[PDB]
Amino acid sequence: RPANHRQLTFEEIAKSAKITVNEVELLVMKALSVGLVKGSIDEVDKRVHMTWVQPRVLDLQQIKGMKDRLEFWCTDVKSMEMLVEHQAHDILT
Amino acid sequence: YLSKIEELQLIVNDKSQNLRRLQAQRNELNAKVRLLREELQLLQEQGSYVGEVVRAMDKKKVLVKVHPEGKFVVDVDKNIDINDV
Amino acid sequence: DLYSRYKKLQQELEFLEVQEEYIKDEQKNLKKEFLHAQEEVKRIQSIPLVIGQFLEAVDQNTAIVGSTTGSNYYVRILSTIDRELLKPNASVALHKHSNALVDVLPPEA
Amino acid sequence: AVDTAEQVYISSLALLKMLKHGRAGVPMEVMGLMLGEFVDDYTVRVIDVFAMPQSGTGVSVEAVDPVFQAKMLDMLKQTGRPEMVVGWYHSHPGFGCWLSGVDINTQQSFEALSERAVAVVVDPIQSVKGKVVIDAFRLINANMMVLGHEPRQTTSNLGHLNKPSIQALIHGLNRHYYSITINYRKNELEQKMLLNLHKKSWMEGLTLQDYVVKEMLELAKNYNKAVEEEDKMTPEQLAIKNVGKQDPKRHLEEHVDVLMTSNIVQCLAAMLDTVVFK
Amino acid sequence: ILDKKFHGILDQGEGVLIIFDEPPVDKTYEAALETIQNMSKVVDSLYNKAKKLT
Amino acid sequence: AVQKVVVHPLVLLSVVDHFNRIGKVGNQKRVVGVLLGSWQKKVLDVSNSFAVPFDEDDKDDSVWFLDHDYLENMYGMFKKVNARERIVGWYHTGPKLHKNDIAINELMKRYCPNSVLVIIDVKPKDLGLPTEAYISVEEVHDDGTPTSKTFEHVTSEIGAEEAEEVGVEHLLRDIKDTTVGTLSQRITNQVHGLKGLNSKLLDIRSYLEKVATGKLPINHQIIYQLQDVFNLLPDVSLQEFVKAFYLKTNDQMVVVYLASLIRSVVALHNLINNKIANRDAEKKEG
Amino acid sequence: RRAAVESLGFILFRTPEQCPSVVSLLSESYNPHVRYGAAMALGICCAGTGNKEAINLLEPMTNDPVNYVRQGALIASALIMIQQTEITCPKVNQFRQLYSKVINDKHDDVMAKFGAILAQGILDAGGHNVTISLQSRTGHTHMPSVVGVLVF
Ligand SMILES: [Zn+2]
Repeated sequence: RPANHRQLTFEEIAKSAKITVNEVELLVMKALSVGLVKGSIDEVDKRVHMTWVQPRVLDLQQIKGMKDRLEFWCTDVKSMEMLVEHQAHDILT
Repeated sequence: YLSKIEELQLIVNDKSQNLRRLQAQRNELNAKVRLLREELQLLQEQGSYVGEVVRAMDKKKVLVKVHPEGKFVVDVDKNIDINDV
Repeated sequence: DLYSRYKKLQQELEFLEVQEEYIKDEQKNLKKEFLHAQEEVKRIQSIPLVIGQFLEAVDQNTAIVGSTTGSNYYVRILSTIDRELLKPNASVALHKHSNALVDVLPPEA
Repeated sequence: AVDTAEQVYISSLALLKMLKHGRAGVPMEVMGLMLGEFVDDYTVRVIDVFAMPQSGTGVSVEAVDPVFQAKMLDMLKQTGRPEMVVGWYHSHPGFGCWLSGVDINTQQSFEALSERAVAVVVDPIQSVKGKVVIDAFRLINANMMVLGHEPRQTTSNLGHLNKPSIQALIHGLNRHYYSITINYRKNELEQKMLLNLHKKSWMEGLTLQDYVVKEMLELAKNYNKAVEEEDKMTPEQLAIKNVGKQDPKRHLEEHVDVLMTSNIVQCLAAMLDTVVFK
Repeated sequence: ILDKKFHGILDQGEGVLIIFDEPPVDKTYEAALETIQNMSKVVDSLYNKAKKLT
Repeated sequence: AVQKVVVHPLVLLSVVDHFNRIGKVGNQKRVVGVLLGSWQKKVLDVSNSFAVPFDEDDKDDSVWFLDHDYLENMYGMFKKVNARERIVGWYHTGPKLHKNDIAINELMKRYCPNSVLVIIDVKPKDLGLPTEAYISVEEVHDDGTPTSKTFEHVTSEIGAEEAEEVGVEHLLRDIKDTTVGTLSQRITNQVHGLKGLNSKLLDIRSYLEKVATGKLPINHQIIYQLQDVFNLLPDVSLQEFVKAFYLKTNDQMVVVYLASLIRSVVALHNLINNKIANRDAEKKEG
Repeated sequence: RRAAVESLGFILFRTPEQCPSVVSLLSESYNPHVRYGAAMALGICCAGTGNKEAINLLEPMTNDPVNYVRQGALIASALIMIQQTEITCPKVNQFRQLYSKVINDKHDDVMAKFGAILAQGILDAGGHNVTISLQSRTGHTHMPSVVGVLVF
């Protein structure tokens, strides 16, 4: 899922997990005890919270995530580093 | 009558001169601050020994007994008289 | 002479405004030089300093110092040490070649 | 014959081997050799200085094994390019310098063998990055005493070599000696790269790895209270009267630059989120 | 809570009654105590300043 | 085994001087030499090295020549003058690796089991870091070949030693230690930002070149597995630190209140001394 | 740096009346180079001036701690005192007996007293008949008085 939704619902868990609405707490606490993810779940509304995870490749040879995040970030911090230079133009003097 | 009074206006220019002269004085301040710091090689030297002058003798020398050691007839510097030794 | 006086006042002005920049740069330089003076002289630290004794100062910063080699010497002390740490004495820290007063050891108490 | 101011261009490898070989030569005053090129009378560039094995008897020319030289330089024959052994070096690794008796042991030997035969006196103590502590000289004949010993054709470098006001035992032994100039030649390809690898190594942070940001500000607000009240307590007792007394005790209170630079660091390191992030 | 304290503010609807404060903040206090006397010095110097001129 | 080192630039000039040996006479144009190492700790240490007379041909690229008197008994003379220094590895130029590397690896491992070679550069105008360090282990592959001695990399670093810059830093004179606040960190800013995201532009560029025609990093899946370690932050279309909204507010909080309070007190430092000192020394007319 | 403080009178001898105010703290540099070239700068700059400020500033330059800047300051005293007569500045005979002081004693610096009699000869070039001439009546500058002095 294309993040920025990490604290979320439970019906997609009870739908894709082929589990019920009730048995998601066993699910999340046992999955934390396994050791593939380490985020302490917001349990009051069955709201997920996640950490480090193991990947299975992105867009078909990692086109889209790589471009629109990696190179977007490249030109982000690169060009705003040029802006750091632009305001720090002669503070080296 | 433009080309008369611009010359007078060129003393706003001369305000930079006073500031120039005075920061030249400011540099002249640090010049002997740095000379005081350059002086400190004299601190970097072995100073001297103490000595027991028992009694002087003729012909512009004295005797000196060093603190654990024996006596040593030694020579003087240019700044000291045997009348004062 | 209003074509040549007004010519050359500008000239001597631009001269002195160039000549200001030299001393502006030297004032930039010598503060760095004085900092290099500060720290690169104050590396005079504890190269394994010896314990001795302090006896006399003829004036400001020129000592007469006894040692735990027993004898008595005649050196100068730095521009750093406070003059009310040696007030009859101290357990003192001395260099070796320069053999000058560096520091006050903690007394026995 | 005629005399003109001799110049010692040094290889910077020689500087490194002198400091290292005398550093390992811990107090026991090691001996090594100098291996160089005969350009003229008034200059010498040394190109190679290698190591000689430690002898615990007495620092001598008789410890110089010539077949050790033959074998070592034999390995060095096809290795790069060999040259003439043009001198030697001993060590006084704690104190500055003096003109040893080891000089008058081996110097006549190497001025018999070689021609320029430069004595070399060394010390590592006097600094770590900013001095020229090594010292070098050369024995004078007794036969030139009919000549008065004041010709020198380029007296800028004797006006730079006499200029440091020569210290103790050198002019205790002005006789049997005459000095020699030792500059550091053009070594810029190494100079710039050790400048790089000094403010890239010998100052911490390999620049990917600096951008302590906060706990230093906890300790620094401890600083900026504890330093502050002492900056407060003192200038109350400034010359609040009309006295014309002129005798200061000097303590120069001010404490400005700590605040200044530390808080520029704090603000531009609080910038790190908006800087490195987006 | 009234007369004495252990700085327990009335936390009616939480369930802990959280007992909290940060007593070392006194860099700001100390700077205030500085300013109060720093300009006592300055005001004492102003007499010289506006006296020795005219 | 070998993890990080302590290396002093005497080896660096011991590279550059043999570069002066074979540069003007340049026929095989390469400086390949032996790295003596005072192996003290798990951290390595070097204070000596020598360059072997050596060649390396292109055809079949496995013809190469040591000098085993210069390798054995020169090392023995060195062991006599310094037994603390012993062998730890070697070094070469030509940072493009090749096929003879594994052969001199085969011979460097019999002198020292956890050996390490050094890829150098003769002109680093780099970001920069100095010369390289490897580690030779056998992981063979997922392939089933006879033993694959593929060069694994040790993270290289530099140490220090007393009294080894005495004339050199004296000659440069451009030494400026205490100026962090204007320049010494903006250099790092320019450096890690631009030079890390352009190495990352080589990452996207090289790996999209693998997408087009290349390895397409399968079977070393640690590539995108570690781009997931990058992808701790996904930053999806609102850049997603609106949970760090108040956290960044509370971060701006502390330092900007420090800024306001402390710099007002910094004014209270500057102004009073400046005005009093100036008014005194100015109204003293003579 | 020495060449930079040597080029000054070479480019500014049409107006020698600014050199004291601009080489003033240059006479108080760190090295023998800029101090030496500073003495020479006031020397080759203010040749025909009846200035005596250049003289007054060469006074702590001829009493400097560095030896061959005292040499070069005697030579700069020769430079200021030519295109100058006795009554142009009252220290001409003071510098004659001052050269005499420093050279006719032995205990002063040999390298720093070499300049004294050579500077006397500069001062008595033809018995003040002949002197240096950077600036003609025509304004055509003279090639010995530029080229020879820069090599000198
Ligand atoms: Zn020795």
